[PDB]
Amino acid sequence: MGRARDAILDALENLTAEELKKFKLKLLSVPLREGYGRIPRGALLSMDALDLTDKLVSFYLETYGAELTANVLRDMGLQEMAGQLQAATHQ
Amino acid sequence: MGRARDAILDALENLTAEELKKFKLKLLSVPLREGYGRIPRGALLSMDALDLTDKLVSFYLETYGAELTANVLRDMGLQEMAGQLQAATHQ
Amino acid sequence: MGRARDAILDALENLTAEELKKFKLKLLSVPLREGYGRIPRGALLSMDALDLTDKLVSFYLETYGAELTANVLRDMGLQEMAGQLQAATHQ
Amino acid sequence: MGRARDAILDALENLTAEELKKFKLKLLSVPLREGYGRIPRGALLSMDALDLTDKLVSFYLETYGAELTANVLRDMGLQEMAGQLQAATHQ
Amino acid sequence: MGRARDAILDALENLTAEELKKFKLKLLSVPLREGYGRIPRGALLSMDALDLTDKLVSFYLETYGAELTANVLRDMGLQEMAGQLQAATHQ
Amino acid sequence: MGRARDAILDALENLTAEELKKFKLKLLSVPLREGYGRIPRGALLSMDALDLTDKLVSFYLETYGAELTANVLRDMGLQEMAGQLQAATHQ
Amino acid sequence: MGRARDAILDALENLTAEELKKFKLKLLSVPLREGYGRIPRGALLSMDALDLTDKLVSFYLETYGAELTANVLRDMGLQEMAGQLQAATHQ
Amino acid sequence: MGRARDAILDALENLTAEELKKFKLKLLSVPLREGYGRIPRGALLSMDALDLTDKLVSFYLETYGAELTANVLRDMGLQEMAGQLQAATHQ
Amino acid sequence: MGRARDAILDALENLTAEELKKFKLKLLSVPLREGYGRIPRGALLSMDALDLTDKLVSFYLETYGAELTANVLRDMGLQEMAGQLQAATHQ
Amino acid sequence: MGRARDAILDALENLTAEELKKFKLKLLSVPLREGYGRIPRGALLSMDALDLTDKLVSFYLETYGAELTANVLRDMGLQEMAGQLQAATHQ
Amino acid sequence: MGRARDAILDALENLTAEELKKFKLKLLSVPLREGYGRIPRGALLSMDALDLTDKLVSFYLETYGAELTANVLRDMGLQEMAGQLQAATHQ
Amino acid sequence: MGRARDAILDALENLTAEELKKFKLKLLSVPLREGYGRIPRGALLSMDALDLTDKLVSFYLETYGAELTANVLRDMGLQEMAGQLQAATHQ
Amino acid sequence: MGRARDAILDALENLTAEELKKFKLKLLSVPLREGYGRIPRGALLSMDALDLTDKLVSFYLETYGAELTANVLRDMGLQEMAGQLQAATHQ
Amino acid sequence: MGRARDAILDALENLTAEELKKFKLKLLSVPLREGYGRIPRGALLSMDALDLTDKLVSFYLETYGAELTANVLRDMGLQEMAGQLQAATHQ
Repeated sequence: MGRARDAILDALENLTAEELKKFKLKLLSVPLREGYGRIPRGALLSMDALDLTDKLVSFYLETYGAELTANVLRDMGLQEMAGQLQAATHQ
Repeated sequence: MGRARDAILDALENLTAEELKKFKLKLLSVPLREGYGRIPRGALLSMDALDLTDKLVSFYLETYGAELTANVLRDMGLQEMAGQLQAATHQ
Repeated sequence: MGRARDAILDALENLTAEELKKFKLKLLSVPLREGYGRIPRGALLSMDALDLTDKLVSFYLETYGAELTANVLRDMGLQEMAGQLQAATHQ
Repeated sequence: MGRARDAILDALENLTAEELKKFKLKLLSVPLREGYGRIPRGALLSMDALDLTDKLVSFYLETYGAELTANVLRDMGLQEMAGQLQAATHQ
Repeated sequence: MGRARDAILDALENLTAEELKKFKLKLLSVPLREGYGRIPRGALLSMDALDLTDKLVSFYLETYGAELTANVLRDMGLQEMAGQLQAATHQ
Repeated sequence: MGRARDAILDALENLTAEELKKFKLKLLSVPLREGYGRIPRGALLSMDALDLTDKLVSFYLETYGAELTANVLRDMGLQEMAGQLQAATHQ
Repeated sequence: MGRARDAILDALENLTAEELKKFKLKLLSVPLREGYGRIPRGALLSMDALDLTDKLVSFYLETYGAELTANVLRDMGLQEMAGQLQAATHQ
Repeated sequence: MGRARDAILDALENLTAEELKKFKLKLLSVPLREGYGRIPRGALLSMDALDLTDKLVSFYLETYGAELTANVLRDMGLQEMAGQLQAATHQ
Repeated sequence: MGRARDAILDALENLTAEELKKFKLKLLSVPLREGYGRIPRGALLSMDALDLTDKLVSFYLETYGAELTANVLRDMGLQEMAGQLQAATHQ
Repeated sequence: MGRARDAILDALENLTAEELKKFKLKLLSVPLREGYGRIPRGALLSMDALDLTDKLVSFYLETYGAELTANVLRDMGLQEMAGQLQAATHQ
Repeated sequence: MGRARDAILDALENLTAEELKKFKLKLLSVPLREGYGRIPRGALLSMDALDLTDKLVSFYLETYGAELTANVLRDMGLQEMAGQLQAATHQ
Repeated sequence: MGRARDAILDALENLTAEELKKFKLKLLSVPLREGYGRIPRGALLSMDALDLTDKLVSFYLETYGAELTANVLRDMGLQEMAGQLQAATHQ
Repeated sequence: MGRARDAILDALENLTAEELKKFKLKLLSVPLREGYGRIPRGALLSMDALDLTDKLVSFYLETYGAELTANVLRDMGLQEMAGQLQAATHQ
Repeated sequence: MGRARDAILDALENLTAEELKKFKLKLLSVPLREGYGRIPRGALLSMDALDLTDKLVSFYLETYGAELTANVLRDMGLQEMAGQLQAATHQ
């Protein structure tokens, strides 16, 4: 088990209830590269942090997941945990 | 065999719980073309999206089932799902 | 997918509690184009801004949804942040 | 089978949570004509409006249930929804 | 749907706190014609102007609502917005 | 079955929050006649008006409940609503 | 319901602050008929004129309430205003 | 088969899970006359109302079951619906 | 259960709101006998008069609560309120 | 079997959640005598009054459970409920 | 964001508590450009200078708001502070 | 088990929602020695005092929780309640 | 707990709104002993005498707080109230 | 985490309610360099000082947040506590 599955989940556990749903809604419209699908919306409106992390690390690998979450956090206004996430992923 | 069984799938996979029950409840009252039966009341209120797609593609053919769900989608006001679904259907 | 969902949300994120209440109340009587239903009252009076975005998108696409929100905002007095909304939607 | 499945859904979906419970509790004492029984209390006290439509159409025929709901609404003070639904049902 | 809902809410938006509660209290004793109930008191003393518009149009018909509000406003002394209200509603 | 179900109904929604809590607190101390126990306190501090009616009618007779509510009602000061409750229940 | 609720409030708006609280304080010591309670002090020490009228209606009906306010207003010196008050109430 | 199997069961469907839970909990402590055992603890705490009635009528005959249910409902606070139960049982 | 719950009650709504904070501030400091604890301070800063009565009856029985209320009420110099309260309580 | 099973029963529905939660929290810290374990940490924080009653009676003796509940109730300040329950248990 | 929202702010806190009232009422009669609504009275007659600036910038354009404020302040007679604020605005 | 479970919890419900907010706010900022992790804020900003004590004892033993609470409470100025806190701790 | 809570209370009873303002403002500059913080400005500038006593005893020892109060009243030249307060506090 | 979490908090409770609102108002227009977004306005104008600092850290990092707060506090006029906070920041 790569440590990346952990260094990402700790990021979501400091996000409040009012903002995590904003995050997950924003996830529906984030840009995607070629060869990668999107999580279905019907299941989308159901996860908490841990199982959402599970499906992100499943459909997306550790790397592209890391950068996509970093970018989307930077988009929504928070770059602070984005910075430490960047540091943890890059090293 | 037309891949529409997957189109109806991700069409149903992108929609949540409070509206899928509305979907099936409306399916009990939508008009049906001749030569076609209606799904029995006994079990219908229990199966998931997967089994729903399975039965609709079994009893009804791909075009008829797809257009039926499509009309139901415009019935609830959901056209964006219906639009991409019809896009997948006609071509 | 279209970045309109990404754009529109910012408008509702910059309104007070009573402002969005007036918004949703006026939404019940706005004119509608042919073939478009209206969101039911019992639901709309409970969800927040982002959920309201989700349902308006599910009912109205990027173009019609954007224009109708712009019309409502121009009706209620905000022509300015609606101005950047319509500017972003156009390009 | 009667189309009344939709209008009754249309009525229940635009009414708030505080008044749907008023509806269901008032259903316990509305007069009932011959040949019909009254819905058990315990089951209804947790189930939603659409399933309520389901059982009321099951035990009571669509027309009778329609005027029953209309009588409850004019009893509880809602007139315009009652009028629109009775217009849909009568013709 | 009828534009009269807006013609009521916009009129009530220029009423001050002592004005609106005096309006609401006199509403408890205004004469009512046959076939129409009265708003319950306990909840009435809590919700705001827009909520009040919703309830009055729910209990009373948008036309009938227009005349009853016009009557009560003329009764309480303010004749200006009564005039603009009747002008807007009549056509 | 007796209309005491909705006869008492309008009684609670014509009195607002600060006195309905007084109502239930009085209920903890009003004397009870033989063969009937007192409602558990933990549930009373959480039920609303409708749940209050449901519990009191379930545990106390529609008649006996009518006299109980009337007595506690004019005991706390309100005789008028107790007035039409007297009128409706006893006739 | 009786017009008295309107016929009473008309007394309180033509009189300014120092005498309304004098009426207020005299209310604590006025004689009461049997079977009638008195407004709680700390509760009464907060409302305005219209809420005071509502409280008077809550404990006292149109007849006894109007009579007692008329008697007190006569007692406190202002004789004419009680004049048109009793004129409106008697017929 | 006696119709008492149906008679008793009508009591269960108007009792939701909470009072159902206290009912089944008290069942482990209700008084027992000679010649009668008690329902096993393991099967009790998970089983639905219909099967509760089934083992009620198997372990205990129609009469003993009738009075034990009447007594336990009276103990838990419901004597009205228990009242019609006992009225049906005696005649 | 003693009517002191009703008795103590009417004392708190006959005292001004500016006083009740001084009331509770003294209550969190008055001497107590053995075997009885003191109210959690943070909660009493948010309870109302009714909730204050509820808590004092919950921790202290009707009697001891009566003497403590009398002692604190005479301590602040309020002679009339203390006299009427003790007259109600002692007999 | 011992009727304290019922007594401790209504020792809990007379109190609501926010004191129930601190009660069950202190149950993790109440003194334990020899031969008795403690309720497991994982499950304890999840069930309602009835279920925790079941577990405490299974783990602990009716006399032992009753006395420990009395002690912890005295610890949290509720004295009169403790007194009546201990009166029931002793005789 | 334009400094015009700020540029009005400092120009307003040197306006005494009485003349902001006449300023507010005068705002209800100022000429308005087409496509622009008028600020609601019920709100406007209650906020301070800060919130008045907030809603005037929201409803009216920052350039438009600045010029209209300069015009109206010139209308009442003040030329010095009006001159400095307009000088700050245009350049 | 150490009695600090109570000795901490009692320090919290005797202070209102305002100060516990800055308490929990500083908790994610106070220094930690090595080997001890920090409670996530995402769950933190929605818990009560009880759950706060629970997680503090979970992550940190009774002693370390005791001194951290004492020191942070000193930081926010409360020296006396914290005073009996250490008085309980060392002895 | 110390009676110093009560005395300081009526140490403030004869202070006018103007002198208590001078009191609190000079409390912002009085020297303090080590181990004690300074009162937050925004909070003090809105609290009353009672809340001021609450905060000062919360942060400063009853002995320490009483000595500081004696000192500050001595600073302003207030001799009589300071003398009686210090006489009460010392013994 | 950097201590600046409280080094900003202490700068907020020492200023009154009348000026924190115009502080957050000015925050709506502060200059921002690239990579830094602006807090949504609607949610902004409802938070307190603590939540204000929370999103100050959430949107902007420690040094950036501290310097922007220093600049804005210099801009609004207060020079003393601004110097205090900046002195706390740099060293």
